[PDB]
This record gives sequence, structure tokens and C-alpha cells, in this order.
Amino acid sequence: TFEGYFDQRHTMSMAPDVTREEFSLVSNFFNENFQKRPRQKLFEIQKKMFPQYWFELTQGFSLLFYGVGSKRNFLEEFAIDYLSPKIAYSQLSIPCLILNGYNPSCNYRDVFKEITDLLVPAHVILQIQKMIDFYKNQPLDIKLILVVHNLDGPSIRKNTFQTMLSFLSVIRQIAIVASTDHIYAPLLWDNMKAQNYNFVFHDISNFEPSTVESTFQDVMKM
Amino acid sequence: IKLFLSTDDNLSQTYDLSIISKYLLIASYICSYLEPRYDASIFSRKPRYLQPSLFAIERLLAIFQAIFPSLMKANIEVFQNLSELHTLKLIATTMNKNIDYLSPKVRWKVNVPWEIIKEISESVHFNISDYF
Amino acid sequence: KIYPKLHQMDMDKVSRVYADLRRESISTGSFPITVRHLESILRIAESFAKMRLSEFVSSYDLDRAIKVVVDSFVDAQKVSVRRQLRRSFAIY
Amino acid sequence: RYDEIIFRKLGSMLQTTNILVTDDQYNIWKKRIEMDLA
Repeated sequence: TFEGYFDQRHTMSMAPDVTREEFSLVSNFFNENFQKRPRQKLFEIQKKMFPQYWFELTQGFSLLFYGVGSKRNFLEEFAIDYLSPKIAYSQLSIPCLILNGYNPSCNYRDVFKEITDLLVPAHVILQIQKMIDFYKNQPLDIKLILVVHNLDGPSIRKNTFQTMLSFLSVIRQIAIVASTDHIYAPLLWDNMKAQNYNFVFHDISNFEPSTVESTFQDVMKM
Repeated sequence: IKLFLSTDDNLSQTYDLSIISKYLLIASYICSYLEPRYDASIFSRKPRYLQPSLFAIERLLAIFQAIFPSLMKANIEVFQNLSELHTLKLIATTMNKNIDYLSPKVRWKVNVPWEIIKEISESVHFNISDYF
Repeated sequence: KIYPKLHQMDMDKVSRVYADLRRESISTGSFPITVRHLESILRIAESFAKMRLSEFVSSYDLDRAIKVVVDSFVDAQKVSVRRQLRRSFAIY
Repeated sequence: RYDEIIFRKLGSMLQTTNILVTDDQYNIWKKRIEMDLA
């Protein structure tokens, strides 16, 4: 309850020091061994929602995946094995763009270069406006699939990057899938951003270890 | 006479807000002007002219939950209204470059004066005047 | 002359009010609600009956007694809790 | 039950909606009425 908030000389050196290499070993062993079968069974059961996810994406509802545990592998498996091939074999090979929000070294201009190359026939918002005006006359067929891991990523958290991603979802011929880990993630988006994003919210918590994301921050600083 | 009785230099229900937004603003004004000492004293069952002080997100959420009319809890709509408040320049932050709300070093403060929050409370029928 | 007698027809209507008052006084600085305060409901119901000169304690007398005691308890709490206990005892 | 709980938590359209009477309840009602019908 809320009353639990109102009703509320040792050092870390007293604990035995663990090196980074020693840190990796136990982490890997307990990630691979412990809770293997039940989590794999949960993943296999969760795969049953692939037709629903496909239908939602074709209707234009963006997918936001949240909950405790890593969501990179789930999105990779979905987008690679189910979404992209079926779109090609039912519309008649669809390119898929993967953005790593867990990397602080990203740049929005670099991603926009790939977007322009993949979408625009031969001041980012000015070009996005031209894309929107162009794709109005284009048929309502999915041409590019966009996957954005960690919409709460360090550089991704910034308002400009969120604005750039928000104007992307106006075009129906673009499929957007995003994931978040922060509990206060909805604080980032206002009504205008929510309207442009068109997320349908799905909790996909799986207690999957964040092995990849742990590489960009040093545990030795703790 | 009516032309002279008013300057008419003014550029011209003053702020259309959802109930969640109104209660969030009411709680934020309490946070920005009430000492952290009195939170447990007043809200747990166990100043008009100075500049507002900063407050944390958890204090705002706790006071909002305590004053919202069984728990309301925090859904996506609550945080969406909170972000709308910031976008409307009703709540200020401690940052000016590269806005990132999730950075753990950013605090919040109220930009809405007393004369507006008085009428908001009147429209809500919430008696703030008895809390000070 | 008038000495109204009691009947146990409305035992629950008083017992539950007493339990509610004790529960609401468990963790707030308020009246020292005890058995002596329970007796106040009965005595003031008897006083209400003695205004009608009735020989028996009726349900209406107990209703007014409960109203008076509960209102007296509620109107003494702090402002933040008063508006909650206004709705917590809306039954009475 | 486990599958229905996770379907409800996941917000899946595969989970049935409790607007109509459940198959088991109506089956029990039909069997109990029919057992004394003849």
C-alpha cells in the first residue's frame, strides 16, 4: 500500500572480491542450467500467439513487449522465422531492420540513413514528412519490418530519438516492434506520442537473463 | 465605463484536464510546498509566496494514491497524463538539454500558481485549504 | 415514571457498530473507545425512548443513538481521515 | 488450471469469454435434468 512508502557503517569491501572472469562463469552456468525446461516450455507456449501478433501487425497495431527478463531472442525468432517469410508468401523476402537500444554508442542519423536507403527512392523530420506524403498513394503493403530492442536505451531515452521513432509509425507500410525494461517506461510518452506510436501492450515476462545487455556496463564498478 | 475599468491588455475551465491529471496536479502542488517531514503525519493512518521546492516521483505517486477517491494504482494512463502535464508546461524539471525522464538525477517542481490550483480543487471538491 | 426496557431484537446493529468504531480507532489518535462507550449507545437509546414515554427500546431509538455516537466519533478525527470515515460509515 | 491463467495474463484472444454458460456447467445441468426426465 501507499502507507508503506510513508512508514519508511559497513562497506562492500567486507565481502570477498570477485573478478570479472569469475563473475562470467557462475552467471553462464546458472543461466544455462537453472530453470531451463520450464522457461523453454513457457517460450514454446508463448509461440502460439504468433498468428495473433501477425494479424495485429497487419492491422497496423504496433507491438510493445514488456516484463521481467530479456526480450531480444523472442523478437529475433519471431521477426526472422515467422513474420518476414509469411508476409512475403502471403502478399504475393521482406527486409528487417534491427536496432540495438542497449548500445549507448548508437546514432539516430545512422539509423535514418538505412531507413532512407531502404524506403526513399533517389532536419530528419523534413524527410519523414516527404516519406509520409509519398506512402499515402502507395498500396497498403508491408515493405519494411522495424525491430527496436530497448526503447528505454540510454541514447534512445532522449526525446529527439523518441520523436523520430514516433513519426515513423504514421506510415502503414512500416511495421514497428519495440521492447522496454524500465518500470516507468510509459512516463516517456505523451498523448501525441502515444497516438503516433499506436502500441498494443503485451506482457511477455520470461525471466530470461540479459547476457547481451550486460556487456555494455561494467559490474566491477558495483 | 467597462472599457476603462479594464486594461484589456490581456491577450484574451482555464485548463481542461482529466480527473487523473487534476489529482496529479493537486498532489504535485502539495509535494512542492509541504515539508517531507509531514507526509507520514498527515497522509498515513499511524509558504504561499516562496519558490517551490523539488520532489521525487515516488512522493508524487504516493500522495496521488493517498488523495485519489479500492486502490487506484499506477496504470499507463496515469503516467501518460503525467507526461502530458510536463508537455503542457504545468510541471517543470531540473534539466534543459537532452531531455531524458528516466535519468535518476532529474527532479520535478510545480509551475502552476495558487490562483489556478484553487479553482481546480473547487472543481474537484477537494479541500486543500485545510492541509496548510 | 418512565423506565423503558430493552430487547435483543437489534443485537447485530449495535455490535457491528461497536466493532467498526474499535477497528477505526485501532491506529489513530482518537477517543478511548471501550466498553464504557458501548454503554453510551444503550443509555442514549434509553433516553430517546424515554422521550416517547415508551416502555420498550425500539429500532428507531437505536438508530438515532447509533447516529449520534458515530457522528460524535467521526467529527473529532483529523481532516485527512475525516473525509474517508465519512464514506466508511455511510451505512449508519 | 494453468493454460487459461497464462492466456488471461497474456491478454490472448484464444481464451474463452465468460458471457455464455460454460460447456461443463450446461452439460451438468442437462444431464441432471435429463436423468429425471424419463
